[PDB]
Amino acid sequence: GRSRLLEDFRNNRYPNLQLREIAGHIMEFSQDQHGSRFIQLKLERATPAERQLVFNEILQAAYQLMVDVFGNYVIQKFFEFGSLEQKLALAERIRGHVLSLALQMYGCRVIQKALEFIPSDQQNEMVRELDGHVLKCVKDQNGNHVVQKCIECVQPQSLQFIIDAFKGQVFALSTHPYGCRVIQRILEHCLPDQTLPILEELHQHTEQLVQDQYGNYVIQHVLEHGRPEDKSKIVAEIRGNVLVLSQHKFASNVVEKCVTHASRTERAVLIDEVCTMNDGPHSALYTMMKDQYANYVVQKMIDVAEPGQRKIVMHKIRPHIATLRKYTYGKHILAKLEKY
RNA sequence: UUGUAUAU
Repeated sequence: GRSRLLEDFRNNRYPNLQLREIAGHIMEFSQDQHGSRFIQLKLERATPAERQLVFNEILQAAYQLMVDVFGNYVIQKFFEFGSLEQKLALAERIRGHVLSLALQMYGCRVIQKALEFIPSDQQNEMVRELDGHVLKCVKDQNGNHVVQKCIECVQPQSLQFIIDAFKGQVFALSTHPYGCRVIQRILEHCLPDQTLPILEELHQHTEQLVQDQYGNYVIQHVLEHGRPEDKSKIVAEIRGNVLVLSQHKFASNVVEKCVTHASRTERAVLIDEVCTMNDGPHSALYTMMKDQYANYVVQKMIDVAEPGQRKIVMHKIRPHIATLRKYTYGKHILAKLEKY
């Protein structure tokens, strides 16, 4: 299968091989483990003349290289360092194939790279080829990265169709391992008329979402980047349940984000809840300090509590200081107390 | 190494 030239190249007969010397052999080298790398390194410091020579041989069969295990890297390099005309030509070779490349293990990488460097007109045209296949792409291991990329690179106005497709299924997608990702990208880049519906559904299912393996990340995202109004709705769902959620493998993380990003009043109230409320033997705080997950919440509470309130928290912990040593997680609270 | 998610 390999030509003499490539054959000899792999055998090291050409230690000083230059781009111009593999003329007529570009496609072959590109689909070869070492040949590809050989081309990729020459493409970054090659005269636009040498680059065109390489371009001439891959344009026609560009797609074949896009879905190639080693060839997809040569195409990516042109989208990044090639000329504007070369990027546009490759873009034309992609036309009509966006969907299949987006779901392709190697091609999805080309699509993502292309979206980053082509003009808005070519981006929009690429995006439109996904019209009608949004959920299929969002749920695909390769395709979800292309959708995320669209969301971060394309004018949010051209993404409305993705928003339309997400309406009514936000809860379902927020617990999906790829969907939770796309949803976080939508919250960071889309327009208010587009994030509003998404947020309304996230609020509707906050209770289930904070406890979900993936949904908890979506909720934490809102706490770390959302508007105060959205952050407050989330904090309101958490209050009254601090103790229980603090002991949950997934929701405990959301409790921490609430403590950290809540308003001054909200923060004081969440901490007080566990300083006042009693849990069977002793207060909620004591049970929290001995728990495998809640001990982290107590520490976050010590860190952000205001001086006056930190004092209250310390006094609550104080009496248990000697006993804490006998518990796996209590010990970790003792360590935290050291600094204080 | 006291506790959870993205790919050549």
